[PDB]
Amino acid sequence: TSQVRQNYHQDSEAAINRQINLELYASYVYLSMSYYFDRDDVALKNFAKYFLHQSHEEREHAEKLMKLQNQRGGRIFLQDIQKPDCDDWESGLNAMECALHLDKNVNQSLLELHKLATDKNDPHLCDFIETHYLNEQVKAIKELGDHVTNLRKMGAPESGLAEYLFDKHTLG
Amino acid sequence: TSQVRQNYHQDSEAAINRQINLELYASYVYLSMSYYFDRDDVALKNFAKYFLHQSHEEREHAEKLMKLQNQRGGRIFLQDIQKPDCDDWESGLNAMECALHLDKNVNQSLLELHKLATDKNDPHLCDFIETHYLNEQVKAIKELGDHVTNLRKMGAPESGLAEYLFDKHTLG
Amino acid sequence: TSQVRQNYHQDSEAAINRQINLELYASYVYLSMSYYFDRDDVALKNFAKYFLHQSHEEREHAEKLMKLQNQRGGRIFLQDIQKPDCDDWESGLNAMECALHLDKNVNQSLLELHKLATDKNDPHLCDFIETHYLNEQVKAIKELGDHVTNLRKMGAPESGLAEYLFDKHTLG
Amino acid sequence: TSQVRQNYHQDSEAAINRQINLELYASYVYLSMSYYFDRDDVALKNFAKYFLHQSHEEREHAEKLMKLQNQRGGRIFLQDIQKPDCDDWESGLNAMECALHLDKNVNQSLLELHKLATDKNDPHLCDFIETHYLNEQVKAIKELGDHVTNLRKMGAPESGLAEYLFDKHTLG
Amino acid sequence: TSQVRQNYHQDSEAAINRQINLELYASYVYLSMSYYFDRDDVALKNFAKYFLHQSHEEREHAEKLMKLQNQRGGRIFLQDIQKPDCDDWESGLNAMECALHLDKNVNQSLLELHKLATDKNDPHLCDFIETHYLNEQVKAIKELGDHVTNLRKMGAPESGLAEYLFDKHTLG
Amino acid sequence: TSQVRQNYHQDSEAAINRQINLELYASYVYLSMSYYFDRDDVALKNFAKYFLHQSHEEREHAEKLMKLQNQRGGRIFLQDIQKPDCDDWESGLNAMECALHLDKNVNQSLLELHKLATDKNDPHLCDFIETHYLNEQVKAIKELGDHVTNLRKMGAPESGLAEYLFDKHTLG
Ligand SMILES: [Ca+2]
Ligand SMILES: [Ca+2]
Ligand SMILES: [Ca+2]
Ligand SMILES: [Ca+2]
Ligand SMILES: [Ca+2]
Ligand SMILES: [Ca+2]
Ligand SMILES: [Ca+2]
Ligand SMILES: [Ca+2]
Ligand SMILES: [Zn+2]
Ligand SMILES: [Zn+2]
Ligand SMILES: [Zn+2]
Ligand SMILES: [Zn+2]
Ligand SMILES: [Zn+2]
Ligand SMILES: [Zn+2]
Repeated sequence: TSQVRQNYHQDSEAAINRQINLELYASYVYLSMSYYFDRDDVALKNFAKYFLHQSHEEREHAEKLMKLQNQRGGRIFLQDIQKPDCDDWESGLNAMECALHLDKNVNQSLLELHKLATDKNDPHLCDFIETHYLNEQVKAIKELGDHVTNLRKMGAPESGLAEYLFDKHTLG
Repeated sequence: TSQVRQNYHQDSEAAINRQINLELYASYVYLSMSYYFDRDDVALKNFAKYFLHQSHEEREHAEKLMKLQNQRGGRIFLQDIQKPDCDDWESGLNAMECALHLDKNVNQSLLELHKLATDKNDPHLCDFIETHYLNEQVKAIKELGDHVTNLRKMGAPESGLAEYLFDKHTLG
Repeated sequence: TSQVRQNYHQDSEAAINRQINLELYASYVYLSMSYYFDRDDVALKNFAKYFLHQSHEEREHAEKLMKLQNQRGGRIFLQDIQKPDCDDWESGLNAMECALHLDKNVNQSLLELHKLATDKNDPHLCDFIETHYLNEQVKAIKELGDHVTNLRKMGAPESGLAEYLFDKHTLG
Repeated sequence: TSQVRQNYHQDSEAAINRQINLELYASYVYLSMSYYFDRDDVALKNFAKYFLHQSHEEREHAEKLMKLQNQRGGRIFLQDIQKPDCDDWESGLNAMECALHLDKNVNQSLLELHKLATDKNDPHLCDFIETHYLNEQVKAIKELGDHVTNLRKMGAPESGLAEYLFDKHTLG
Repeated sequence: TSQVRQNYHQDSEAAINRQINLELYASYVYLSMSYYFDRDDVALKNFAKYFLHQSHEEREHAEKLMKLQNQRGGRIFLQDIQKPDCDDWESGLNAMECALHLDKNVNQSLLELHKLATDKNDPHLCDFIETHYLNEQVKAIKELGDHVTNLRKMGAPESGLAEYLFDKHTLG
Repeated sequence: TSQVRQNYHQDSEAAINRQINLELYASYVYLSMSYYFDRDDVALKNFAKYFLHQSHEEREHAEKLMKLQNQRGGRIFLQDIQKPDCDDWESGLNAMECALHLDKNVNQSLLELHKLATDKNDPHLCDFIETHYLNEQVKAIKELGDHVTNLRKMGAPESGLAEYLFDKHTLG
């Protein structure tokens, strides 16, 4: 038991360690999506940049949870980072749809972490999650939804014109 | 035999002289492609600029090989620069496809030059080719492939809209 | 088969994909080592910074190989990133010893990749590896060896004084 | 027939296409002369620079004629660029004598082009040639004559002292 | 056996130690040549400066090889630096001829070192030699050849006028 | 006999030539000591810098004596530079002790040179030696003595802590 540990439940500790793995996984999915758009037969450079940015943010989120763990006197236990579900992400629209899905899954896990912190009366953990994670996640999900909507309305994925112009005018 | 000549095989000398002619030819093809896009009935000003830039780079590559020849104590022997295969390059997509083809043919010749330098144990020539030519060539080929992919996906050559917007948003 | 692919052997492609996984793994090991030094019962802030820097460099190395793959017309296939061997890295000296070991293992893999590229007469891949990877790896290994030597001479891991002063005067 | 074509005779069009080839050839001769002076057994660096500058100007002149062709609604037809008459240009004086000769031959062709434009009552072509080509050509020829005179008076080609000092004091 | 040593053959180690001695010797020859030109009965101040610069570069090359040795885990073994063959270097032309000769001898040794590194499959050593040594050596040899050519053409060593003007206009 | 020679005894000339060799040797010893501290199993970077600085100063001292020789109308005769007595300098303290010893040996030779110049009534040589050499040598010896004292008092060579902290706080 850490000399700093206070009001920090075993279950919260375990849940943070799960959250660290999930942020790392999300980072990995976005890394895979970015370089898919860097292929010579896909060639949408701003989709690639957009997803590489999201990838580095997810890693940064992981790092902040790892800092949180040590702050509270918890002990970090890392797990394998699972390769993503796809190697080939099909189109800019499909990738955005999969990103939206992934962000909601990460959000659900954040919400469950907050429920747990509430159940354990850990107001420091509750506020940490609300301050750094919940509103950022909500903004991301709204942005990914906006992107999906625009791509669909432009006639993606069928219109390669649509994905080309979106890359230029929205992601550029 | 030059007072500077050292470890420089007759065959390498001949092969450099062939490479100088090929870079000059590539310069010429790109020159022809540029001014095709400057015609009043083609009128894609950024395709024209793009290909004029590639043309001057090829000439610069020729000049660097000519410098290399003299550096090593070889003797430059120039040959006719052959007019390109086409006068009319048809479309922005077709021109990019022909540029891709040409760059791979030049790359193949660079690779054969490197094999020869290796077979003759000429590490200075090997590194010259790797330093100035191989990665530049690989980048060019990846870029031309990206361009071809985007044009095709936008609906070129049939969509004159596609070639117009590509000229603006990618080459502009 | 990619429109850009040229002189790029199936085996090189596979070997790059293995190298991408290994750089990612090394990134992960360093991430784990960094936050070990951020524990309240370890508390060596510059060891933590040092290893976090190495972690981000490894990720950057992975990203550059992923770019290389697409450049050459290869296809990126990602694998799980394995959790590191330890959760608790014991001391600054032990962590540096494990870092040295890891960097030599990564170097060995780089060397095998270069042998393969040589055997396949792929001078572009040979030079890529020499330019970005081999000398950087040699510098890292020399630096980690210097660090290990100094820690040992100061009386680490037994002297907590030694690890404290090294963190201040060398890593600070 | 181009939508822009006006008062532009078939013969003028053909003559411009001949002029483009000749400027390109002159560029090539000067390129060859430059790198002759870059040989380790010739080694007059400012003769080399001087002739490389003239080479790039000739190419630029070719490009301006190609622009002219398209401006008027003509169609560019490129021909082989013939290798120059010599590989070895003998001395700085001899090269200047050959440059003088070449510039007068190019001038003669410019004058014949102007006669033709006059005979076809094409005042736009007449003025184009007078504005960009005739006075520039006359200056070049006067300069090359000045250079030849000075080299001869200094005792070139026999005095290697003379060619060395001219390179320093006039071309440097 | 060094904790950093990897893929570094005993023969490479020995060959680096030989190369360090040769760069040091070349430094010494150039030092001797410089101060010959500083004699009151020779008095060519820019020949003296030129050769002193080359001398310090050679020492710097030695130092970089010594760094390389330690980088790879090799052990530096220094040998006597032999006094140069001459005390009196006769003329600016003769000194340049001897410098050319010396640089080719050093180049030959560099090439043999590269053959050895290749035979031992040491791509790090191969690239080190190509990156820092081979092109620098080729440039030096081309420059020394240019200098020899110009001196000879001006009428050195017989013309003391020629050596005086070369010192001013080329080395100044 | 040089047109500039005046009041410059054959013995002084010979003694200067001996002094040039000794400064060069001292330069070499310091060069060897520097790179000993650059080994991965020694790793004291500021000891390495300190001794490399001393090395370049000794070379500069040699060069100034060579200038002196020519100034006075003497003739420089160079001898082999002998490899130093050790390859492995053992510790920072031992290296400083050997440096102190070497500097006193060089000082003794300077003093004998001054006695000779005095005996030959060569006030220009006497003052040259006093101005550039004697006080610089005395400062060096006092500094090396200070360093030795501090290392000994800190518990070097046995305390690797002592050598590490001295490198940081005194040589850094
Ligand atoms: Ca798995
Ligand atoms: Ca709150
Ligand atoms: Ca033909
Ligand atoms: Ca596992
Ligand atoms: Ca290389
Ligand atoms: Ca012909
Ligand atoms: Ca000897
Ligand atoms: Ca000896
Ligand atoms: Zn996140
Ligand atoms: Zn090229
Ligand atoms: Zn790496
Ligand atoms: Zn012209
Ligand atoms: Zn050298
Ligand atoms: Zn001294």
